[PDB]
Amino acid sequence: IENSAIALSGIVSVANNADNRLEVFGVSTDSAVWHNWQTAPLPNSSWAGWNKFNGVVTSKPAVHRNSDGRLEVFVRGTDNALWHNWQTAADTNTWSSWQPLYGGITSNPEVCLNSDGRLEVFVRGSDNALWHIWQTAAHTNSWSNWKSLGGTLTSNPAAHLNADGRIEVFARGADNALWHIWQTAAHTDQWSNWQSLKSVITSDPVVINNCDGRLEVFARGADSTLRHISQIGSDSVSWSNWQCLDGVITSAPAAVKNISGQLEVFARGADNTLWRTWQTSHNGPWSNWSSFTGIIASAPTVAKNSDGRIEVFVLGLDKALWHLWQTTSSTTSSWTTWALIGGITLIDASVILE
Amino acid sequence: IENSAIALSGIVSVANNADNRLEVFGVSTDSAVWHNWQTAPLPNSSWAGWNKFNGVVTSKPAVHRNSDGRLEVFVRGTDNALWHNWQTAADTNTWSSWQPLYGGITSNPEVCLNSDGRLEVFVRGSDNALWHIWQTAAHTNSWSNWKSLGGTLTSNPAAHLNADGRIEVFARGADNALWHIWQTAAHTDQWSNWQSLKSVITSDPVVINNCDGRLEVFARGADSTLRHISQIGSDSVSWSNWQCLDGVITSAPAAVKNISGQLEVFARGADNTLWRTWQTSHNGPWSNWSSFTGIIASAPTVAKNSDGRIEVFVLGLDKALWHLWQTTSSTTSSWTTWALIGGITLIDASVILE
Amino acid sequence: IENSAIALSGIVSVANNADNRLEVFGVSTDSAVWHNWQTAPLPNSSWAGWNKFNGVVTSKPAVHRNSDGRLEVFVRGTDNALWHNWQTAADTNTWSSWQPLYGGITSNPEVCLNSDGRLEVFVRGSDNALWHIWQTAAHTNSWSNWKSLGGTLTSNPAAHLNADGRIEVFARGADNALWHIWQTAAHTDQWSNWQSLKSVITSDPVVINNCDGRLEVFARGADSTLRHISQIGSDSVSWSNWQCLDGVITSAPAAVKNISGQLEVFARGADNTLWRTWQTSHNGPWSNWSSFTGIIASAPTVAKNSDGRIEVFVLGLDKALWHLWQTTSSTTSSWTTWALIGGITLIDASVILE
Amino acid sequence: IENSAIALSGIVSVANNADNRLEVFGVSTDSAVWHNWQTAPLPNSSWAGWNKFNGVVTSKPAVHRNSDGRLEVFVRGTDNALWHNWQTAADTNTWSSWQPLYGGITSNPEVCLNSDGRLEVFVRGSDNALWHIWQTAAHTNSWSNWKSLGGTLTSNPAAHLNADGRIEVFARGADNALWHIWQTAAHTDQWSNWQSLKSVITSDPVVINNCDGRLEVFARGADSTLRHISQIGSDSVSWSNWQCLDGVITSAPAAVKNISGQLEVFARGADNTLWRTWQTSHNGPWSNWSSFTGIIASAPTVAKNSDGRIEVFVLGLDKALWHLWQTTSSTTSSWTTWALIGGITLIDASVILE
Ligand SMILES: C[C@@H]1O[C@@H](O)[C@@H](O)[C@H](O)[C@@H]1O
Ligand SMILES: C[C@@H]1O[C@@H](O)[C@@H](O)[C@H](O)[C@@H]1O
Ligand SMILES: C[C@@H]1O[C@@H](O)[C@@H](O)[C@H](O)[C@@H]1O
Ligand SMILES: C[C@@H]1O[C@@H](O)[C@@H](O)[C@H](O)[C@@H]1O
Ligand SMILES: C[C@@H]1O[C@@H](O)[C@@H](O)[C@H](O)[C@@H]1O
Ligand SMILES: C[C@@H]1O[C@@H](O)[C@@H](O)[C@H](O)[C@@H]1O
Ligand SMILES: C[C@@H]1O[C@@H](O)[C@@H](O)[C@H](O)[C@@H]1O
Ligand SMILES: C[C@@H]1O[C@@H](O)[C@@H](O)[C@H](O)[C@@H]1O
Ligand SMILES: C[C@@H]1O[C@@H](O)[C@@H](O)[C@H](O)[C@@H]1O
Ligand SMILES: C[C@@H]1O[C@@H](O)[C@@H](O)[C@H](O)[C@@H]1O
Ligand SMILES: C[C@@H]1O[C@@H](O)[C@@H](O)[C@H](O)[C@@H]1O
Ligand SMILES: C[C@@H]1O[C@@H](O)[C@@H](O)[C@H](O)[C@@H]1O
Repeated sequence: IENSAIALSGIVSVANNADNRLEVFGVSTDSAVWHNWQTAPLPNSSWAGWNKFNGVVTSKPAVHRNSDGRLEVFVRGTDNALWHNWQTAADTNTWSSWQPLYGGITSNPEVCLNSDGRLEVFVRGSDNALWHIWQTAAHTNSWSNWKSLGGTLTSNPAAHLNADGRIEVFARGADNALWHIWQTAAHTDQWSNWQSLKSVITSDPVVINNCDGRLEVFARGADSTLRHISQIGSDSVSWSNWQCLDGVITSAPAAVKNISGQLEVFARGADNTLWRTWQTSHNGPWSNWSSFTGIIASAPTVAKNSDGRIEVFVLGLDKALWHLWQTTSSTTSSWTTWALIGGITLIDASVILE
Repeated sequence: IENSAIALSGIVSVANNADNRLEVFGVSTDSAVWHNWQTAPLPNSSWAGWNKFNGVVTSKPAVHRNSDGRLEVFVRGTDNALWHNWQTAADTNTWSSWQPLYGGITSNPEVCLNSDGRLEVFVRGSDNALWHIWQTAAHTNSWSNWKSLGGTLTSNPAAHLNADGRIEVFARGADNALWHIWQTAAHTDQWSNWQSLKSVITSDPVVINNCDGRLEVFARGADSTLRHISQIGSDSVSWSNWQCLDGVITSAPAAVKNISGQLEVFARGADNTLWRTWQTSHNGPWSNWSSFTGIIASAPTVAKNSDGRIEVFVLGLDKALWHLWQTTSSTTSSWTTWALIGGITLIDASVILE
Repeated sequence: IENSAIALSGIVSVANNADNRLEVFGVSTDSAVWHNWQTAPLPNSSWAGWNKFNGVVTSKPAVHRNSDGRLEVFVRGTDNALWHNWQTAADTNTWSSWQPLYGGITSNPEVCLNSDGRLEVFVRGSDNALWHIWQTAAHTNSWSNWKSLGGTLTSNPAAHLNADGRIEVFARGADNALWHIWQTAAHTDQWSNWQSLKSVITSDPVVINNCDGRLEVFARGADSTLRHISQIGSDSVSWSNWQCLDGVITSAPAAVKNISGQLEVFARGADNTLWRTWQTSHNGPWSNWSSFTGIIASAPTVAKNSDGRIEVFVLGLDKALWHLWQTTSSTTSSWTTWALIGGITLIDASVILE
Repeated sequence: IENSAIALSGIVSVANNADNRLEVFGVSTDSAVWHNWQTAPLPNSSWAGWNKFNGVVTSKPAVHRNSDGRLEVFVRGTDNALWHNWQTAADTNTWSSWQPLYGGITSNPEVCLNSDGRLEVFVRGSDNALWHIWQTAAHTNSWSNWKSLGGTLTSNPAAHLNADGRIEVFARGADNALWHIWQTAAHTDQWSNWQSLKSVITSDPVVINNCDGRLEVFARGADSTLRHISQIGSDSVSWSNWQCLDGVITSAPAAVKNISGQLEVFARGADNTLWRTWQTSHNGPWSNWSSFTGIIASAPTVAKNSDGRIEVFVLGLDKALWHLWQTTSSTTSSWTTWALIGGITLIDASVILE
């Protein structure tokens, strides 16, 4: 792989509804977003079946739950602008049409919830800088003007809240290194400058918070293995050294914090099957990768059910969506084998960043 | 103190709105619930001023945020039944009138959110058993019938979600020991029998979840000191031994999990000032109690702001509400001194359980 | 129990030889010290049988391994002075006679090894102060003069090295509180003043080091339950709050750090059987006490074998020594039932401090 | 670097005496072992000056403290056999002549102390297998016959005790991977088969025990960065995945467990200066490498003083020994700059394994 490669992404975006039912969003062969959902937040739930949103789109969709429980989806349109739609009531299948947010965008959109309940969206813009736009009142359709955060991006952005409520954004730069930028006061328009975390990454960055409030970042490296880095925490502005984990991976990674407070990462492996690794104790070392049966055609997208069971979605070789999950809440739970969520096929609509 | 004492309670119930603004609920000299709130989730926010809900009540009010962001308050009425009111839209001061849930209740109400978005309320009933009633659809005014969980209670109930989504309820029994009962499957009407955690407690029990998903319970003991116990976790049905902490306390305790993932407890001390103790490292031993200046006339009620700053409310010697808070997000932050939230005086409306 | 009670002590002192074989020292009905030992450091080792040291003694004996591997025993004599004897070669049954160290002593002796290889002995003296005497060259019979550390003691002293090589000594004071005093530079004659850790204790204090270098102290409290306190560590001069553990105990406690780095404490319980409690995770909460079958007539004395198996010695109702042990090295090992180390009976020679 | 490279080794072997004074052993331009030592275990100690052992040698020397405190040194002779010498009394400069242990050896010797006080030495033999010989009685000159443990080695062996007293040996195999072999019962002649830990390493392996009893292994990898792996512990036979740490290193690493229970590693860096990294919390992530001033000409050899201060020895550009150290016991201590231990120059006598 080249230093400038971006590993194969997830084929859906997933959210929990207000009632915690899982719901997935992908793009079909008609270049439209479709969605499907659990009918009940139970281990044996049926799924509703695929439902279409009319309108042609030109990126992967990003979904987030508002602070009033309503799901809202962001996508690039045929005009290269940002568009969004939403549930008009939490847990209900009454959606708005696609509505315009304008701008000129050149990445998939990334959405985060501020600590004061306002959604905020981050994209690469026409000048390759990071741009952003936000709700100006929590869970309301009153949006700011577009504003630039500068930089030169070569991946999609990834955003996460610090434990103190400050949004921090990670993105690969022109030197193929991981860069980041952050709010310097919680949920305020006061941002740092861009700083480098060095290294080279060959996927979009993925970020998660540990129990103790430290952000941890995962990405594929130049040698095609998973690597990770973390905030050293307490008063400090610093981060750890980077570490690689052995095992060649062939997609973006997806990270989750299990019921027990420990980190787990999923990725397509060198043999094109799903691999999983977990921290074996607190902060701990990481397990050898474990494989699930079956060749997969996207990165995993990982979610947690209402009862904390982990569930993983992928593109199959039939170009449909498949999933598997933990059968019980224990971190030692058994797993199911891949099952089909049939009715449509999906395409990878991700923006070709080059 | 007698084994059957119940330490002085908090004078308000507090919640975060959908936008994370703090809002408090107490009962004034007119025996009505009044509320007040931060106008913005900022460290220097003004407060709106006290607003009254018409109607005479006969318990402490309990508030919880619905899964759609709307606050909802529960209280006993003049008819000894349960009543409730709610924001009709998240973050807005448009409330319903008090509406009936019926029943016959003999404690303050305790409200919990299931892991599937449905509110559930626990009370002592006319027969001294634990009773419960719940939303049958998330964030909707469709409520179940009343149902009994048996037992014989001598404190108010305290409810908390396990990390796997099962509600567990703690209450003092007829032998003055801590008892508990739990959902055996997440957000389902399938409950355990009552089991004893032994000991004797002389306050309502207070419960919190640690980072690693273990519940921990705090209460005042027979010797008037704080004591605590925790789930041993992983696969186990067991709990730890009890431990006491030195230092005589003179109110119910209030527990909070700080930004760093560590536990802190607040309580009125032997000298009638606010005391605080914290875990000095992970799981760790506990700090000696630290005091804040000023005599206080209730237990503390503790909350966290949108940026993780801890804030504490108490009844003053003037019978008004006072508060203090961390000036910044660090666990080493300085604290303010008590400041008045003036405009009304409060009474302790707690149900006299004897 | 009275605040000034001192719980029943262990009936033997135990050490590991240079080869790690266990060896025990007690006083028989002839008021002489006798000893016995494992013939091999193996789980099924035979014991040599009881061997007598000629000479009448008037305290419990204290043993320590020199920095050259030779065991050395300290005891009060018929003249109320300190006496000592030693192996003349490591792992060999060629002992010196009792030889004089003089002084006037009014407690059992306590021996510690400095971090520079010199033995040091702490006693209560004729004026009730703490006194000490030491080897002036490692593992040599060149001893200092006696020197006073002041104070007013009401228990035997207990000494332990800090992780940085400074000896620290714990003893109950005239107010029945735990006091302590320490070297302010490693293995140097530069000591702090006495400081109080407050509380009241009703046993000799017992001290151990945790993995992370923090000392932890265990003692029975005024309410006859185990209590404990620890250094908060890093740069700090401070200690934690005290915690009690439920369960009435009826002897001194004995603490051990298992193979896994976790603390375990043993004590005679309220029913006069051996009880055990362990930290269930790192720093963690403590397990409920677990009992072994059989009424015992002393506190436990606890040791670890060459392979880390824990072994516990007690006085039986026949007035002989009994022991039990872990059958394998795991912290989940099964335990044997009490077995007799027959051939003599023992008396409790502890100095009656009142 | 090639997969079969073995990074530059330490220029001395170091031990603590019975009194904890540091003492170093190297080979000079006369192909003889010389040694030097602290005269007192103090932060400002003078060093005695270089003293020669007569006799020409043909490997790096290995030293270990016996269970009776006497230092003992192992080296290959001009006849390719193993030879050894020892202090005839702990802490004294009265040494034996070199005495024969015979055999045919083709690596540097590695010495370990069993948990029953017997020294054991591991070498590569004439057939490239691992061979061993041991004291048959603790701290005695009664040695076993030579015995083979098989395998095919391409590095020097590294031995360490498990927490349960079982010796485990690590060595690079014919495939350049890390292999290991272990006692299956403590201090017994009952060994496992060889098993692979996979990976490729380009230095001798270095092993240390964590607080919690898990062995951790450090080595340079194929990409010239530090990598490490650990036992997953409790009941398990398994190890973690390998992790690399960023930063190109140019010598063997040296690992130490500080006062606080945390791991630190030292290595010559890409700029030929001494680099250091530490675990920033428990098990934690690792700090970015920190550099000390000055170009160095060997790997570091790391030791701890009687008071826990870390001290590091290296070969200078003048071909003499230099050292630096922590000025106080805190893990935040300042460090000195390199100072000369003058009087001789040293050569790297390591056996050329190819
Ligand atoms: C998502 C939107 O879909 C339709 O609504 C188009 O008219 C827009 O340009 C956009 O593609
Ligand atoms: C998202 C942003 O869209 C508009 O406001 C442009 O002027 C910017 O360059 C950026 O493309
Ligand atoms: C991910 C799925 O894996 C197996 O179940 C295959 O049979 C499917 O086509 C799909 O690739
Ligand atoms: C809270 C309610 O307040 C009024 O609405 C009364 O009519 C009810 O009995 C109840 O007290
Ligand atoms: C809350 C409950 O109220 C009614 O349904 C009563 O019949 C019960 O006894 C209990 O008091
Ligand atoms: C809690 C407050 O503490 C001090 O500030 C007093 O002056 C007030 O009356 C009040 O008791
Ligand atoms: C331990 C010693 O035993 C004998 O050697 C006596 O003569 C001494 O006074 C002392 O009791
Ligand atoms: C151990 C000490 O013995 C002597 O040196 C006495 O003068 C002291 O009072 C103390 O008793
Ligand atoms: C400690 C031992 O416990 C039981 O085994 C009794 O039969 C013995 O007499 C002794 O008390
Ligand atoms: C270390 C030994 O040194 C001398 O004693 C030689 O005679 C031996 O062959 C060996 O080299
Ligand atoms: C150390 C060993 O030395 C002898 O006993 C040889 O026969 C072996 O091959 C090995 O070299
Ligand atoms: C390790 C030492 O580093 C510097 O102090 C140089 O001046 C020396 O020659 C030596 O290389």
